[PDB]
Amino acid sequence: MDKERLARENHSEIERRRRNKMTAYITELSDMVPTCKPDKLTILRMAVSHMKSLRPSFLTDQELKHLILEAADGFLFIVSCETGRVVYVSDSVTPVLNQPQSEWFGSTLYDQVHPDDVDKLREQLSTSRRSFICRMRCEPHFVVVHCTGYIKAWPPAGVSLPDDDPEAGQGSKFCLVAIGRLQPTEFISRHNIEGIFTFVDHRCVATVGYQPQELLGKNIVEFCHPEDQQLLRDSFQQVVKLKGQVLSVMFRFRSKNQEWLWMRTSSFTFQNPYSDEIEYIICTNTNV
Amino acid sequence: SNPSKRHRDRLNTELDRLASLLPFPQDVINKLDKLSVLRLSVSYLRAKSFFDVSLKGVQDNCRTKFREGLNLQEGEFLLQALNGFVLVVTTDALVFYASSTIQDYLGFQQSDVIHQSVYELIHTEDRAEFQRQLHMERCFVCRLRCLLDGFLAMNFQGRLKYLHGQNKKILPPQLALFAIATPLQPPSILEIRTKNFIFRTKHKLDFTPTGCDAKGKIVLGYTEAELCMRGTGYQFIHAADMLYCAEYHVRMIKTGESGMIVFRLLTKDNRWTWVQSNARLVYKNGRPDYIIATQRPLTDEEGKEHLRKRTLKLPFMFATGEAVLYE
DNA sequence: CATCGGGCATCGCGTGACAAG
DNA sequence: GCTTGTCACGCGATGCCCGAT
Ligand SMILES: O=Cc1c2[nH]c3ccccc3c2cc2[nH]c3ccccc3c12
Repeated sequence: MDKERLARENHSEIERRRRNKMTAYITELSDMVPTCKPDKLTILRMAVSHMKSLRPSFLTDQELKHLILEAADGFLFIVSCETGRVVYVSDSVTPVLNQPQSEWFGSTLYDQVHPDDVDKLREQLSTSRRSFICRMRCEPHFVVVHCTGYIKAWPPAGVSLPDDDPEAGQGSKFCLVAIGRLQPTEFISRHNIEGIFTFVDHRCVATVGYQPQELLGKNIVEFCHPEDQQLLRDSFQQVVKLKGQVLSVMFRFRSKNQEWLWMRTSSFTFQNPYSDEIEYIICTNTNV
Repeated sequence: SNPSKRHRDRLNTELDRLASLLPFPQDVINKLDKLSVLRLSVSYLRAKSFFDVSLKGVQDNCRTKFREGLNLQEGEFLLQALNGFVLVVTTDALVFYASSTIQDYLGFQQSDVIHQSVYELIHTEDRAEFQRQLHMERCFVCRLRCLLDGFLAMNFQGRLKYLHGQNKKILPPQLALFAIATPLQPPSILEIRTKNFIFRTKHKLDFTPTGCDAKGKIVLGYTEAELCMRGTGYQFIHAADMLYCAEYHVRMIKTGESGMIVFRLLTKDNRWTWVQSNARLVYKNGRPDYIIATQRPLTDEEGKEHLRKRTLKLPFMFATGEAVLYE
């Protein structure tokens, strides 16, 4: 409808919006500077005033750290990939783990975690991104910590390493720099003949509230009511004597809400088609 | 000369002096346009005013010079350990702040994002969701535009805290979202994209592994000893494939050949990887001796395709889950 | 104590030049 | 060879300042 006029009008309104944006930004500046109705040049000169006073990165290092910590907590730690030796730990370790900056220094990440986890720690430290879940200590008491970090070449650029520094003789080649933060259905599962979860169906979440990683490695009897524990144990012991035969047992499984749920478990054995030996026990666990 | 041009020249002089003081590298300041000069001046002032009231160190018991140097970078260290970026969004859905690493994950320049609408970065179908999260702790997912493709799904974990020192009108502070955005973890799956990657494994008659080639170590992640110390191969099989593998093992026992089967193996990362395998019986003096399985790794797409076109229909066919393996 | 006319400064508008994409 | 956006410019309508009433 007369392209030349459409182009003209839309261009006119475009820089009309531009002028309005400029005026609005100047008004914000007027709202945000000290001394302040003044005109545009006054506000701009006082903005130069304030910005010269306040002053590369948009934030300082402490402002960036403040933003991150306000966002999602966490404490930073930097350990050597060789021995797990704690090179650095932030003060955030006190509000996160209730531990002084001092218990981690001169120490080792393996000494700060649960023993049953140290192996996994080696897994995460041997030889970019890393993400794991462990138990760190705060009788001793431990707590689940989600750790997210990366492998960095050591020493870091910019930081001066003096001669008489304790870090001067270590000479580690790689480091882990990470943040640690505190954080009517049925499902199938596979166990060894002792009762340890070796395979967990995802539906367990909708069934008992646990995630599969919370069940794998644990014996099922650990989740059973103390009065039903021997019954479930003998169910497991009998299903091994009767190859292929199905055994059902009802017991109380403690959901992660620490609530007792009545569950029916049907168990049988998987036989190796050549040797007829047992590979594992298949259980189907249903709510009641 | 003339008065209009005089006034415009004074305005441009003040604008250039504002640009000179912006806390950005010179190559970023030179490419800036006057409107975004004003925009990031305003944003810097708002940030400094918030930090003036909300903000304010090694333990002197454990202070060395090297530790002081590391403490002076603690913030950037946290930012790098985030595996993502920081976002602080006002109630007007304005980006109060975004860290530089947003460019690492979406391709947007930090100076182009700050003090701009957040919805310009978020997929339309998700914008509504984001709004509901803006109005204490917060944990959700959103698809943000990724100029490195085009979108990327990301988990936002954050909180709603009062954004002090904004001097609105005087109105009280409003709740801003302080969150960390991190990419979405792909499902616990391993898909070798290196083409032409067929690998062979050797087993004894009960499918307990005894040997494996280099590509097998690369895909499965076990050392040669590690493969043979964790029971038979049935300790490595996804529970949705155990019965099919047992049937094909019986077929190989009866005919020497198993036929092409598709199933999932457990890596050392405890991930599942698809393989189309074929098991042959080798003989010694006319009696079966060991098994030679030759496997070709598959993607998740064609793996689920093969599963959906399954010949036999056995129990646990559509089950999904996780597993562990011990020696 | 105002009110009133100068001359220049602010200010908003539409258009044309120019370039990155 | 087209789209969008930035920048300068001309151009008047009001603003501010201030002798002069
Ligand atoms: O134990 C079944 C198995 C198998 N177990 C493994 C453990 C580690 C590495 C490789 C394998 C492996 C390869 C296989 N290829 C097969 C074809 C037909 C039937 C069964 C299989 C089978």
